[PDB]
Amino acid sequence: RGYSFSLTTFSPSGKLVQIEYALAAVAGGAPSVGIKAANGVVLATEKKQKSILYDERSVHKVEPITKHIGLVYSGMGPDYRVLVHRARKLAQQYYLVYQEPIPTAQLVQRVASVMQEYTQSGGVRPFGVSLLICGWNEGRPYLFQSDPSGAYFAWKATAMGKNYVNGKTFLEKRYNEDLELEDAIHTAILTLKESFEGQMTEDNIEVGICNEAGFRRLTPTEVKDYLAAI
Amino acid sequence: DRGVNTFSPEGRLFQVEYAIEAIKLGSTAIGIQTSEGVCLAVEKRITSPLMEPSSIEKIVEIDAHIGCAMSGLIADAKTLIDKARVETQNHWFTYNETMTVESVTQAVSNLALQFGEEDADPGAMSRPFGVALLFGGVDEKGPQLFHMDPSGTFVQCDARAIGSASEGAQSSLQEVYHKSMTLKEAIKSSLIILKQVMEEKLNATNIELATVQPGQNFHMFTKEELEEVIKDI
Amino acid sequence: NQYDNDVTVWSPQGRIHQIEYAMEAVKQGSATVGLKSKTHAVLVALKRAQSELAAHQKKILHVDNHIGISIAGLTADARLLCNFMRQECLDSRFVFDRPLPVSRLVSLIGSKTQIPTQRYGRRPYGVGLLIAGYDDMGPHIFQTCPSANYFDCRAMSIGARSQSARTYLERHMSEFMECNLDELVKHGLRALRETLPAEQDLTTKNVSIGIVGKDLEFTIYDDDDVSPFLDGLE
Amino acid sequence: GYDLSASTFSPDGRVFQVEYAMKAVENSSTAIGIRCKDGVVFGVEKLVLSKLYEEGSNKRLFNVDRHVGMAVAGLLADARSLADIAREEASNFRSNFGYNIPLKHLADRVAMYVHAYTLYSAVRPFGCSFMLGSYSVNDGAQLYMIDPSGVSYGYWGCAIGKARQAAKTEIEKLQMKEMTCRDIVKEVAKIIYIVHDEAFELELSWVGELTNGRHEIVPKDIREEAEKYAKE
Amino acid sequence: SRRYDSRTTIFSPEGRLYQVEYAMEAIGHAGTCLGILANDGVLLAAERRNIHKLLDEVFFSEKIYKLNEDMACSVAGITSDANVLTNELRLIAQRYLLQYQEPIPCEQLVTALCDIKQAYTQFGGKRPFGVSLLYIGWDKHYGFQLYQSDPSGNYGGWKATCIGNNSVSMLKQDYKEGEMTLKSALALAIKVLNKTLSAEKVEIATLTRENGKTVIRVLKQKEVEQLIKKHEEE
Amino acid sequence: SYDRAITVFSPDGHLFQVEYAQEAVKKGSTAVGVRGRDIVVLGVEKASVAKLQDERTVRKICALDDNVCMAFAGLTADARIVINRARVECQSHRLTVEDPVTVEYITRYIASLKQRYTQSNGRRPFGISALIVGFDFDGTPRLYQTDPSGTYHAWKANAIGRGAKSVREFLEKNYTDDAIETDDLTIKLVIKALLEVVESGGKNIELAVMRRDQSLKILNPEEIEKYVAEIEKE
Amino acid sequence: TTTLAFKFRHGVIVAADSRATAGAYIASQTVKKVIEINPYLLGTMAGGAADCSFWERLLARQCRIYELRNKERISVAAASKLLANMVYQYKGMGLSMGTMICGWDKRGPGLYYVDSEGNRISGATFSVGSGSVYAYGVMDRGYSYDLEVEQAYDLARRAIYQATYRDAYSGGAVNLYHVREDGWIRVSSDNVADLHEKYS
Amino acid sequence: RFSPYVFNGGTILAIAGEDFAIVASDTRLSEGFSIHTRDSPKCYKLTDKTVIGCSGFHGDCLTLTKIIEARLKMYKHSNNKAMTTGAIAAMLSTILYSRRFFPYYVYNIIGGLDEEGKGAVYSFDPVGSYQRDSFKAGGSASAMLQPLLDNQVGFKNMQNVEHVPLSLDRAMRLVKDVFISAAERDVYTGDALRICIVTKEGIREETVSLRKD
Amino acid sequence: TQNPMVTGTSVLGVKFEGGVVIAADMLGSYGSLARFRNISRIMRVNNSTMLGASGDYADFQYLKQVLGQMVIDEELLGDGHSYSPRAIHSWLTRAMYSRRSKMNPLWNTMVIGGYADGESFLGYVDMLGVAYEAPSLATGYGAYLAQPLLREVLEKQPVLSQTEARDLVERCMRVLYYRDARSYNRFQIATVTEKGVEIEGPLSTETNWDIAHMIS
Repeated sequence: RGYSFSLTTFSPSGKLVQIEYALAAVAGGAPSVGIKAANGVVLATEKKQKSILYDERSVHKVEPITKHIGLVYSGMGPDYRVLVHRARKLAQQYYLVYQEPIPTAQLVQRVASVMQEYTQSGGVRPFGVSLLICGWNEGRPYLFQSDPSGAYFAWKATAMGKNYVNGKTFLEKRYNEDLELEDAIHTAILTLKESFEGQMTEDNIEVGICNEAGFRRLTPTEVKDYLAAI
Repeated sequence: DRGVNTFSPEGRLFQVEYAIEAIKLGSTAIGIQTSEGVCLAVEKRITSPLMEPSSIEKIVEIDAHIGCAMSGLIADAKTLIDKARVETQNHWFTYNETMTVESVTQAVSNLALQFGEEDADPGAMSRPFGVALLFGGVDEKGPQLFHMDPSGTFVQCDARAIGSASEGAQSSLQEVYHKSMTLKEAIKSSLIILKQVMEEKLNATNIELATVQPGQNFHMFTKEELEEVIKDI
Repeated sequence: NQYDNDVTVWSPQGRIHQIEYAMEAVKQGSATVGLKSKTHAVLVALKRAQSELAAHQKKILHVDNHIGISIAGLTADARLLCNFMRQECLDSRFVFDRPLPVSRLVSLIGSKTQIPTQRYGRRPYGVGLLIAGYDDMGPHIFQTCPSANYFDCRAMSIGARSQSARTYLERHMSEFMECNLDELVKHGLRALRETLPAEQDLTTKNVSIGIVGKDLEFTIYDDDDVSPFLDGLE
Repeated sequence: GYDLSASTFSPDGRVFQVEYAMKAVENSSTAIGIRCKDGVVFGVEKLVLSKLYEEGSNKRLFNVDRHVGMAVAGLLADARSLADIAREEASNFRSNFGYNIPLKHLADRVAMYVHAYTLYSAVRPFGCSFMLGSYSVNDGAQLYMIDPSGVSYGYWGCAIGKARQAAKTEIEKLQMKEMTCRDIVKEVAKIIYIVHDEAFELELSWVGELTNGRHEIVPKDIREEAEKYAKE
Repeated sequence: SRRYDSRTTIFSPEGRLYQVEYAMEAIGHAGTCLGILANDGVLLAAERRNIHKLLDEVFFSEKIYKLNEDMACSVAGITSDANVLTNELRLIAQRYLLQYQEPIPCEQLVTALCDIKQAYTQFGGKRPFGVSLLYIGWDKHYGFQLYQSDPSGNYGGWKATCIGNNSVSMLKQDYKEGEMTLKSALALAIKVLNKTLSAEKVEIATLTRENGKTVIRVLKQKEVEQLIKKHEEE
Repeated sequence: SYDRAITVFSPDGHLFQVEYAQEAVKKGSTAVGVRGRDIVVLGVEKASVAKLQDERTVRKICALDDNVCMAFAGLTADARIVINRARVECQSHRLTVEDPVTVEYITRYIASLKQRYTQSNGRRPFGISALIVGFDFDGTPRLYQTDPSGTYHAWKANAIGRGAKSVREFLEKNYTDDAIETDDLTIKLVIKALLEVVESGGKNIELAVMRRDQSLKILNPEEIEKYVAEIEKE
Repeated sequence: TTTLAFKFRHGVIVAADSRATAGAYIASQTVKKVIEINPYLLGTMAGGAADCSFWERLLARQCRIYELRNKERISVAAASKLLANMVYQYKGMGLSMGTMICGWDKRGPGLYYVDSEGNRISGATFSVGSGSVYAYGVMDRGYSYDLEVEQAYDLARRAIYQATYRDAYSGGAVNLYHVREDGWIRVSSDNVADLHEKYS
Repeated sequence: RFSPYVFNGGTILAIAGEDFAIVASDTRLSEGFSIHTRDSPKCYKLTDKTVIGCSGFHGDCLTLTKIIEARLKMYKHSNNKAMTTGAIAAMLSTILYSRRFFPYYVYNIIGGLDEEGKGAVYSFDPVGSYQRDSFKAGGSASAMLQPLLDNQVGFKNMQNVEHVPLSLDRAMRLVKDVFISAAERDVYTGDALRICIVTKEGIREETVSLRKD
Repeated sequence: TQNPMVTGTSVLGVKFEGGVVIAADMLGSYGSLARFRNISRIMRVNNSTMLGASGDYADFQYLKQVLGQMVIDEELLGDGHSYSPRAIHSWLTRAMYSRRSKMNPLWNTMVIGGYADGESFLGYVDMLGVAYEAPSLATGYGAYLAQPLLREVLEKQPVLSQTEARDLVERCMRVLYYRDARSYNRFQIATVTEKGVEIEGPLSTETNWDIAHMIS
């Protein structure tokens, strides 16, 4: 049982062939924006299903890691769910040994640590989910993104998934360092509104904020509320 | 490629019939069982003359009354020579007696065709032991020498040649031995080494000879005994 | 031939493509013949001398306390398999304190050599045993094979050009279930004396036989003791 | 080269190491099993090679738990292997739960054993179709048949082997439900002698009210009574 | 299966290691961060990723990592691997303390990390750690010293060696080996980085001391705007 | 847990992984040693370490415990593992028998170790080759040269580096009895032998001597110059 | 059991008695309580008749493996050291033994003393055994390094003669060994009664 | 809490002459105060020329004879040579020692004859210490039979009787009288000793009864 | 040892010209409390061998499922070859010696008997592994009480008919009803003959309390 040989390896050019394919599988994923704001963040994403047939209260893409840290993805479906499982477990190891909710930076350390050995270690392919992190952690909010390589960077705004160059350029245009509450939600909504493939339905987007009282998903009556206030 | 535990479209294993080769590579050794002993010799093929020739161990004494003579891929035998002597003193330990030669040869040849890729813990072997050797030994049955293969096949032998001279020296040895020692089998075996000669007229620097006689235990020959024999030819 | 990485694969017709090729690897081995009477079963083997001269790589083996074998294929792998068969036959001497019956013996080695046929990167035990023993009923004789498929046979011959020995031995089954030891082993040696390359003699050197049955231990007849078995001219 | 490994699909979803094992029982002889109201009757074709093999040289009607049976088709090494681990499986059931093993659970258990053994490149699939069969006092004459794919179905008159293309037709035209197994032991020879189109030294075993949940090679008399269905 | 393995731990027919010198070409794609020692302490001088505004605050950067009170390390190549190994080697540092109550003289640490990284290129079939990271440090035994290592495994005292693209030859015409006077080492560092620049797109960090204990400074913002106007010509 | 058999027999008895290690020792430094009958002496033409090396950590010359010391040649990072395990088991052999550990035994441990990596499952046998010099309880300045096939020879020059077939044929020519004196003719023979290959010892060569179970002394480039000058003067 | 050993200018005498008790009933009057591990060294036994016999038996195996493996005679400090290693790593398990490891080597007469607790000391003279301290007394009254061969033999015979006379758990015979730079020899198999009539 | 040993009793004797070895026995195995059976042999025919006696705890005596029997067979066709007697004594010494820390509580005596033909007899403690002798009964009446054939065989504490070597008539009459004496005086008597006697031509086995109480 | 285990008391048996008869009382005595009355302690195995139990009954249910599973397993190999009562005795011996060898011992102390091909068999297997053969056996206090009546008649004549042996063990079982405290009235008597194993339970003992009214 098992293989115990790495399938991720170095090209003759000198680069990882599987990781750039993982960033291709991320770049073919659903678009998701994340905006660091002066008191709190907003992590919006786009839930377009096949038909109007499914339960849009069944699966989530905003979902917390146990205290005040939500994380949203773009790319492969269930590999995300594995990273939520591992991330909740690592946050609870940290909580049972140090008796505080985990600093966001350390959670990104350990999630980027567990995503690294799937670029090695016996036949496993890398995850191909570049999920991004939020978190209030004391004083000022944080935001990160763990690539399927294992790198991570903190910033003020980003996008990912489909056509993310337009998201990074557009958020580079419209960002202010004091831009703080629901205005961030506003520009997040008009970053997903940029493509969306049509009509901007409230059941096809969900956002999550970290407004100094724990990460919480937004109820579907609140997104449609600001979709009435467009 | 293909692995080690696969059979060849000829009929045998790949790694075994490849382990019959790298026995043509390497030095040549010969042995003659007689009625009052068994003589072993090997032309250990010194490369340069800038050097010390009396530390190329190709006649190795397993016990006091078993001496082996390896060839081929040298120093691959040291694990199974180690198993030969550890098994020897285990036999003397647990049973308080001497051994046969088919018990050490029985014990070593079990380790020959015992390898594989995916098996137990990685202290196992990958390639087969590419070293053919033969245990010259004296027993309470008789003096005898057991020619091994890398396949684990071991046979009774009284006149056996290994190494690169496994055809011409074996065919020469086929017609010159029938009777007994009477001191001249060791002088009619280096004569076969004298026909074999690769680099040098077989002086007491490039051949190692050792006999196992039932009166003594063994005798790894020193230099003046060797060149005492070479002077007689 | 992409079926060379190959005791996991199947040829597209039905073939597993190398554990029948281990059956080739015991067709290549030396010839032998065993048979059974109503009372005692015998084994007869000719021993190849690929050297100066030798004990000719002694074939038939003592495993037992009346369950004797006759190997024909790889020799180190044969010795591994008879250290298995030997050790658990003595284990059935230890625990149950009865003679281990021959059928359960050959069946559980038929389940022991069947495991590397199953799994990955492990060659089959390329040896064709020709085991023979006397349990409670008549003296059984089992060919087993590297394909782990034994046969409750009578009067079987396996090895190099042993098919001619079978076709002698197939048309002379009528004088079995009689034909005591002195005239039985003659009837097996003149069955063995067809696998030889048509030049005249079952010598005392190369022929080693084994006898097992009623009121006698599995007894090996070597270079000397085969000389009282002498007859036939063809 | 989407072949040669059981962990790799086809480009239309068809694991070729399973269907290559399926023809690997289609090149082996037949073994029919006929259900009726008092039990299940097996019958196996034999393809006796030489005269050197004696009667029952290779058993192909094994038994497992003193009531279920093992009419096998393919490689006898693999079939004998899963026969003995079926013996160990009913051993763990009877030792574990006390109650004598119902056959549906044994067929599902051996079925998922040989199926879960076809999910890995580190093993080959089995090359042996086989069928079970018994009845408890309140079970009904349960029999099941298991492919090398690992699928197990309850049948009435299933037939595996080389000539199952012929053998399924006569079992379908035979009256299936309401006869009392002794005649169908006799009638099994008619199926075996039809499907053998070339020593055919056949062999039968069953479980029935003449057995009370057991197995016997026939007892031995229908071998000289169902032999009298020559000339049909 | 043996058809699937990349076979990383194989010598080339030219004798070299294919997966190791592919890591050496991974350094030349992304890599900066030279290091200069003096009679006084040692400094790294580094480059960030690009001009992309969208970056709020790094506590330490993604380049300079703290290891003890008296050591630090900088990183080239693949940044996902080295993070792991630097936490790994950080563990090594602390357990030397647990074994010895010493602040781990840095050559012990570099030797340990190079032994485990050599162990990943020796066996296990995995890809090697694609990072040629380097180290600065101090011990009571030797002076201020920097070491430099690579994914092959060897290392050395590399008094002014840089890593990554555009390879250090100018430094081996400019470094005065006797005395260096660390302010002028900053000047030489912004010379080399000025040829290969405020703290938006540079990351320079020094190691100095006061009264025995070492001080690792990351050279906060306005010091870089001092040194960037310390040129006219260069 | 990687279990692929790497070091396998190809056809014509050629064990390709080991000969690939033979080019891997053919593509190294140029180590050389002389058994000079009361002294032993080494030398390895080093590269441009003066430009910016640290001479303390460029050592092809190490020390095992006090008397035995070796000069590896090839891959320069798989060697250091063999250095460490040689030092460890050398201290264990000081634990059991408590001797000034004989050079024969430790070089049998090195050759047995590399032969144990020509056997195990998937770990690439080393690309190093040693010069185990030293002494024993009674003088006897024995030299040993190992091999990636684990074959050690007790020869007296063994120039086994990269351009050292010319050095070993030179040392075949010019070592009979003129170097039986204390140190000067022996060290002159070594620095003559490496000045055959490259240039002057002010940048290139470094040596080490060992005298009668004391004082393993390296030679700084000020002292090497005197010998070089004498050789030049000739 | 009362063994004894002392070195001087000509090798070392190793002497021992020959009785083997079973608490109070005694088994044999003739026990070979000196193990001849090779024709250059020896080794004694001082209690736990299967323990000491097994561990000098196994010491004979290990030292013979050293003879084959490093083609030299084993140094006596190596044999005593590895004995102390193995019976050290069975310490506390009820193991009880004690021995001389004498024998000439390339440095000295040897005579190390290794027991169950793992002392492993060098020595000039020892006498381990059940009573055995009687032997200490009488041996250390007549011992000097400047002895010749014959009164050294009489020093051992009188020494463990009195140590077998006064002690209860000793007696039987006395064998005596004088090893030097050829290997051990045997000089006696006398019993206690003939020594008693020999010396009144 | 369990006491995994009992003392099933039994006394077994072996005498080494010059071409024979009288391995005596007894029969009655018994613990506590009730006897179990009167059939049980204690001399086991190992080879044609080696006979063990085996007394003490009977179940561990039995398993020990299974181990030394099965490993004698494991030797015999691993070297194509039967065991000698001293090699039986050696490997039984390391079987008895190999399980030391939960020991084989069994006193066993190995009779038989050597390679040259002269008889030998090896004695054992329950942890393994072999000495060759010409007497030494063992196991229940160990301290009862021993001083008689210290005198009538070894001739110790005895002046010039002009002692002759033993034979199959003097030593034959020397085994029956000591077991009727120990039948009188020991409690673990035996009712019928079965003297497995070994000779050069082969082996026979005389039986004669005792004091049955 | 740790708890009041549920025990029996005695399985006494004697062999006879013909077969061998063993007998035991049905009792599940929970340490001076007859907690289980109708409880069979006589195992049937294959048609030529029998088996009892005297000590712990839970370990006897363990042994009846491993003996039962082993004998049906080797029973369904076909090829004849059932277990002679050699092999049940020897396997049970090695099971118990290999069970106390790890100090986790089976606590029951049984007697197995059976009629082989030629003659009968009656073997004892102890808690510790003390195993032997005897013409007549008894376990527990029967080994103190039934054993004198058994090795008195069998010292006079070592040949018994079936009715003499059956009345003999009925009388011995009556004696154990009189003297053994952990003994119950009804008992299974059970005989294996040439025709096989048969168990005739349960029986009774005709008690003789006529000496009671002479006590003053």
